[PDB]
Amino acid sequence: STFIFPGDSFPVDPTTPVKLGPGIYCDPNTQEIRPVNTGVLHVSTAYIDYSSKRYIPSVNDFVIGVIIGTFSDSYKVSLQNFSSSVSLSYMAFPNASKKNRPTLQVGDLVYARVCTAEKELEAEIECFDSTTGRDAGFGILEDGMIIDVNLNFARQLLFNNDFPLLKVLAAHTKFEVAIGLNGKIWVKCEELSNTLACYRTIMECCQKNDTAAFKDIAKRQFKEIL
Amino acid sequence: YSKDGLPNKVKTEDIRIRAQNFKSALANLEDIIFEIEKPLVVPV
Amino acid sequence: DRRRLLGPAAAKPMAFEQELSLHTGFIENCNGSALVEARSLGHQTSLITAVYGPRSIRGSFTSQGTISIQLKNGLLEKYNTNELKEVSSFLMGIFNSVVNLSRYPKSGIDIFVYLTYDKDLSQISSLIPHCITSITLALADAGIELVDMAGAGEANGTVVSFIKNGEEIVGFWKDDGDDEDLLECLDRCKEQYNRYRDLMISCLMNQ
Amino acid sequence: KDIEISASESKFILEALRQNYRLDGRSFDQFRDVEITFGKEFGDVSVKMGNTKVHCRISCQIAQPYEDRPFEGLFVISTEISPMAGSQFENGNITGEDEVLCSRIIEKSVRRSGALDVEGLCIVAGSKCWAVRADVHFLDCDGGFIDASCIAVMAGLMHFKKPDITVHGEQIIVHPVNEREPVPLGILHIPICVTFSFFNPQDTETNSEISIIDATLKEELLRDGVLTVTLNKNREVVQVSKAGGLPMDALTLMKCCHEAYSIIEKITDQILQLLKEDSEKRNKYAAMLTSEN
Amino acid sequence: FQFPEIAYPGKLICPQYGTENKDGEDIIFNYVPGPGTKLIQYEHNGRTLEAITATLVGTVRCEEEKNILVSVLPGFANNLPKEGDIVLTRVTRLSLQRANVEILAVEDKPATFSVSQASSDLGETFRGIIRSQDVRSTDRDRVKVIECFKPGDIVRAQVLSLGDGTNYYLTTARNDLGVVFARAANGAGGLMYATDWQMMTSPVTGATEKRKCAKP
Amino acid sequence: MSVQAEIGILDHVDGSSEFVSQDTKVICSVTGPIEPKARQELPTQLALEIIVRPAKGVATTREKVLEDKLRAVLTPLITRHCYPRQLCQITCQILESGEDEAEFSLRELSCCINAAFLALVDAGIALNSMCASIPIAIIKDTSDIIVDPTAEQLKISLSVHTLALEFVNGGKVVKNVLLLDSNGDFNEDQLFSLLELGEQKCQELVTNIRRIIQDNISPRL
Amino acid sequence: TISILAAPSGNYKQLTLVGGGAKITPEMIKRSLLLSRVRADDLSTRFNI
Amino acid sequence: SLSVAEKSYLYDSLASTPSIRPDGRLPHQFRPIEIFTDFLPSSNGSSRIIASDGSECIVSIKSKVVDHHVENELLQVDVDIAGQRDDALVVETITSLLNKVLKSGSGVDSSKLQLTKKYSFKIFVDVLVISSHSHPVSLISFAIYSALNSTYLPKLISAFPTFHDYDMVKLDINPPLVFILAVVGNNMLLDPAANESEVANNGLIISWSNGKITSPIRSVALNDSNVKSFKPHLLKQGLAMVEKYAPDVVRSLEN
RNA sequence: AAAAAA
Ligand SMILES: [Mg+2]
Repeated sequence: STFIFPGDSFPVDPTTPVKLGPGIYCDPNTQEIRPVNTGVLHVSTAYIDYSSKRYIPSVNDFVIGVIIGTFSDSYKVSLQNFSSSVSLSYMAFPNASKKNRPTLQVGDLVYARVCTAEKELEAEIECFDSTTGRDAGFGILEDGMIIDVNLNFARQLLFNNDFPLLKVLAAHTKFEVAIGLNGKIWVKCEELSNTLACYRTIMECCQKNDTAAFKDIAKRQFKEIL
Repeated sequence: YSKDGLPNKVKTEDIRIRAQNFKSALANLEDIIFEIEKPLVVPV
Repeated sequence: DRRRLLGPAAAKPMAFEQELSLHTGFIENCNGSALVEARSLGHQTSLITAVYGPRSIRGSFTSQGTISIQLKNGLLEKYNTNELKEVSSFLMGIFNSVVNLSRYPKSGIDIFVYLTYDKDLSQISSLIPHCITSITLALADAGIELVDMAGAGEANGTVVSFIKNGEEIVGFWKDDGDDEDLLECLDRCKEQYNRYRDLMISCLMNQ
Repeated sequence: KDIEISASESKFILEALRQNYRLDGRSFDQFRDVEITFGKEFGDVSVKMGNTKVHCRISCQIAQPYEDRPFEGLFVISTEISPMAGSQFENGNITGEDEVLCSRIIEKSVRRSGALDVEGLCIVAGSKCWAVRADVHFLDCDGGFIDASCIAVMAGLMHFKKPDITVHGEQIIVHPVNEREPVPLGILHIPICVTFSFFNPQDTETNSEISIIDATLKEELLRDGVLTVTLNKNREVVQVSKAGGLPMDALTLMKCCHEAYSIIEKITDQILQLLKEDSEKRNKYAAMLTSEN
Repeated sequence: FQFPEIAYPGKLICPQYGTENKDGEDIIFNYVPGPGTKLIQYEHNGRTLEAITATLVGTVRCEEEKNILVSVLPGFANNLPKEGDIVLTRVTRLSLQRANVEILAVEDKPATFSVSQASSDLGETFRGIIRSQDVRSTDRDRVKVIECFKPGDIVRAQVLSLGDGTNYYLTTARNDLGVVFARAANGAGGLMYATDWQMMTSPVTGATEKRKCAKP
Repeated sequence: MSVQAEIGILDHVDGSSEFVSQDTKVICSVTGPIEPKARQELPTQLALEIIVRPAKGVATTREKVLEDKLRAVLTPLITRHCYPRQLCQITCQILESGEDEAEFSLRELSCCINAAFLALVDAGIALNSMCASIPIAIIKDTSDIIVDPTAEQLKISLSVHTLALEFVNGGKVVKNVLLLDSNGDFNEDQLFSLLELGEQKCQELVTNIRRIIQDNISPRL
Repeated sequence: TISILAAPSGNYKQLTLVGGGAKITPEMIKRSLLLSRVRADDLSTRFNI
Repeated sequence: SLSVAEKSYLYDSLASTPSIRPDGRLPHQFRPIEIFTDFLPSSNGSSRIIASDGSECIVSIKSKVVDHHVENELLQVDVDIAGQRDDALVVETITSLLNKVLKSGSGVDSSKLQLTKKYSFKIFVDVLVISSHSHPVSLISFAIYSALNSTYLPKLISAFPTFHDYDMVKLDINPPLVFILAVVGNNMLLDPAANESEVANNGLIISWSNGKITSPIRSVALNDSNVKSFKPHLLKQGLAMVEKYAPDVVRSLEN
């Protein structure tokens, strides 16, 4: 693998046009491209994969947020603790209305995507994609349980279909699941013992971080509750 | 301090003409002129 | 103490013709400043007064200005903090009549008076007319509107501040001394007032 | 700053407690396994309960005793919480409710319980004496502040050894560590705190209460009651602190004293063992260095 | 003017009312207090008296407008943001429906300016808010605030209404109002200059950022 | 100068690190980018909240100096214009003095710098370059320059020093000196002889630091 | 910034160098230490104290 | 906090030649109070005063033993106002003022507290202001007065330390009184009400000892708004007003 | 310191 360090020279020649991305920084004065994080450089597209527990607002990202406040203009939703609030408009719901407002209390789990996210402006999310049949699991998440994981474990789970988690958990139990890019995973089952079994697995899988240890953990966790 | 390392009191008139030189130069700034190529425009 | 360096706490401290000098506007940190030095007999006093304002207070609905005065010990630690607060309260009772408060709505004027050096060969009673002199100069130098020039005098521990050319009184401080000195102290301090007034006016015009 | 908890979590954890289940897969009377690691210097001690990580360092200095108690010594505890444990904790805040609580609880466990001999810390009566300070460093916050800080302080004091002092007239001299061995502080008994968390769920409504031991950070936010009982191996109650919260019977109070005694006894024998293993660790190392001379 | 030219605080200038004899008719001069003066009450001969008294050390000026105005001019405080004035401000924060700033200096009248000295790290500086509808006269309804202003950029505006005693309400609708001084990447890059009214370029790194520019 | 370090020892923090040098052990933690207080807000750049607590007692003016010196190093490192109006909490807790804390605070300073930078890496913050800090001392008698000394070597030392350099291009080329502290009696010749040995030893720890990150970050990816 | 504590004897005491805006060339240190020596030698003997 | 419509009404009413007070009081009338004494067994002396507006002040008198050669001040007055800090401006002002009112060389005889040539009794005066709708300097003063009139100390045995185990000494002294005055227009007022002080042009703090006016004497601003300068004849009038109406209040508080 | 019917 090719490991990258901040401040190091950029291997990619400046001759051929290359689109930017997360992980690299374009100097507003010297106009030189330099890495600002530590990880593996992926060139297809140029970006850097680095370990981070803190999520930042970005366009077209699926996130699971919690309503921390209800205003007259929009909703105040926290995608993560201590981070700045996000603006969820009333018109950001399917079958929107003028006078009539969507029913959401403080503490309700919402599965939405980030539409407009500026660095110097308050981010905004919408409870309907733009668009994928208006139903990618978007909306209020009733009951269930959520778990905090690092951003590395969250993105690989949602995007990569070769990740042996949804594959190994589907065999142990039948359930619906929603994964956000802010390190939040929402899983709901029928019986509470199944949800608890799923929580303990992801908690241990994220800690150990091993692709081939998924089946081993899931086997001993589901047999522990019985 | 000069090259010999001896302290020299700066005249009170010295700083005056410094302000007179600055306020005069700052009041009227030279217009920065830069040209950009336009291959899409044509003469008459 | 985790704020300053007090040193070893197991240690102990050490155990053993009127003339005026006025200078104003020598501090660029504030809006107005003043230096007052007085030497008489075997007792001299040097203090500095700084005035910061008038500066706007956010959310303030006051239709007039707000004056705050605080005395500090520059060098010699003599006067009690409790007594410094008392004089401060006395001083503010004076300038609230002197300062045209109607000019600065929703604003506040902070006044800092540093008591630097005071040699003595009550006690703080003698410094009071000098504090009034300093503040009145620092306020007038700052641009703060004053209805009249505030000045005072000290006679047998009896301090009384005058405005409108001694016709009225803006402050009265009586401590220790004796009795039946009412008429005498009012006449002696009135002379000190007029003397301090003209030197204060001259101080503002000359520089 | 405050921790935002979802409505779904609050319903899930509460329902799980009714089914005798919890997130970290523990029991109601079970206490988190505590590991104790000593540093190079004497007095330095690290205590870890699950994800909860704390640190303690015992120091000493020559000072003067109070005029009220000239025949006694001086003892003080620092429980100041840094944002290192989480952004939830502000920087330099001694006015914290649960923060001053943890400080007083462990203070009552050491001073008023006669755990540490302050009379033996007195060099000269009414003149000079020893001043023992215990600074608790809260590294990671997963809950159980009171419990973890209670072990760290106690384990540290028994592992701490003050320099030997000999009185010469009115002059106080200090012996180096290489010339003489430091004398350990005298401890009569070892108090250990156990924190209880109470819950009052709805539905399945006449009589229903849930009490767990050493709750995690997520369980600590949802509790309706707080109880801290301090017990030792001497079959006696050091101190117990219950302020408001969910009102409970006197029977359930002693029910929590019986469940705690089995816990404090198990870890006190663990502390004494780890003190024994570390004492002999420095003994075998002292003999090996001498043999190579 | 038969009245003292130089005036220290507490010096009597002129009585309440005045009159003179000219052209066989009595002309009434009405003395009114002004900046530096204060109408107060004095007592003499057992009878009340009202007279204009200076409160600030300086020279006395008697002017008339289309009545005699008595004011004292010192050798800042009097200058305060009022409806119609032009004010240089700096962007403190950006929101979606508006843009709040802080007042630095105020344009005088016939350029010269009056700098308001205050601590920017406290908040004692006057704060102002520019509405999204007050950005430009062109398309008042839909205006993208991100493409107009930027944190740190200097904006020349005109105050409409003072509103409450907290925030001032400005506008950049006209041509001579907008972002004056700005740098690339929130101040990280080089200096940028104003070319088009809705476009700001930088003749150094070749960077171009969308702002609301004024007329040179 | 054999050291030891770990990455991500804390859970509820965005990024953390644990540095070990001789006897002085300083654990650090970093949370950000998060919501800043009204008093800390910076419209353009990124706000830095730096906290340094000692091993014994409460933080005093001494630690206020440590925070101020640490701030000077971490400031040019972090790209502040990537996170406008935001907060970064950097807390450094000293577990062991590793020296005489009353007379010398320059050993702990270097460790606070090292631990902080590692936490910045773990938390995933935009950094312009890399950094490494080492404690230096000069004995009165021997008059030799010792890189990363011990406790007993400081007591008999004439002058103490602290060097922190910024490294670019594979941790070889030095962009600029971030921090240079010196206390005690020393001349000009000893100064340029300090950087001669310092820059060499700094790069030794830079390449040492780089391999520590690789061993910890890569398994996560 | 550069902070220097220079003595008339020629030696130095406190040396604080922090570069946060530009590179610090060794030629500027020698220029700083040169200017600090004369500055300290001027303050050493000025009022004859 | 009165409206301007109230302030303009009360001013025109008080500044009038036949000055009409809002409660009908004459310029020399005092509002009815209530004094309780000797209710603290743990203390040598105690007092409690209730006012008309609901103002309340509790004063405690305790003592100990110390050398009078090493201690110049044998009388320490401490003031704690409810809902107020110990370093507050008004608190430390009154704390400093009362110490000047009750001092060993001002208004209190130092020979009264003299037991032997070596040791003497030092009196600690504590003040707790429960409620305050105005300047408590006069209210506290009447409380400290009644507290010192009823005091009991350990009785001496020898002469010129040992004390009597049962019998006690009753300290008989003449404690100073402090009367606050209000200057409204050209009229003087005694015992200013809450609402009266907010419109008063100025104010006076005058002490009283042994049937005579004594220090400290201050000129306090009862407010921060309508504060204006006053003619010297008002000070002579105010002092004379206190002078003639003081034997009346002293006589009342004596019973 | 918005909300309910039609
Ligand atoms: Mg109080």
